[PDB]
Amino acid sequence: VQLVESGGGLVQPGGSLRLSCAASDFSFYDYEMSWVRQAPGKALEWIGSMYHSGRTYINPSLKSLVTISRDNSKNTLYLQMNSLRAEDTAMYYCVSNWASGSTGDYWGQGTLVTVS
Amino acid sequence: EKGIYQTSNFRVQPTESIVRFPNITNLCPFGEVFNATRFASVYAWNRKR
Repeated sequence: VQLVESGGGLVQPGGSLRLSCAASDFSFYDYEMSWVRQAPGKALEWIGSMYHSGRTYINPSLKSLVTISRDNSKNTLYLQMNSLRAEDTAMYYCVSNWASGSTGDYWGQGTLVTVS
Repeated sequence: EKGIYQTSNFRVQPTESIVRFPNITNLCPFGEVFNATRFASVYAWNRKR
């Protein structure tokens, strides 16, 4: 897959977690990016999104623990979620060209996380 | 006077007009917009000729 994520594992309730997925060309991130996760038994739960300039809007339902850092030369973006609870034993995904439509986005694979 | 005379003509009128077309059902591309699995976003519409 052209998009891989690093991070996760068995963490005591309350720890931190990170995911890293990167690209190469400056113009590949035109223009929208976001994040998503599918917990087993849970529907889609979008969190946040941002444009090229970096203006962000976050879903007010779970907007209390959102912190994102972005890069351009490295062509990266990181969704940082802290305070790992017991309801995150699922797989995550970062997406490039998220808003482009049904056939304008590329998906990923994620990593397994164990939470007690 | 006696003899043979040509008065009019005859013509069998037709019925049941028939129209035949081939199996022209090539592409019909509307499933990519009408009922896409994940609908396109509000400001990034998909243009498909």
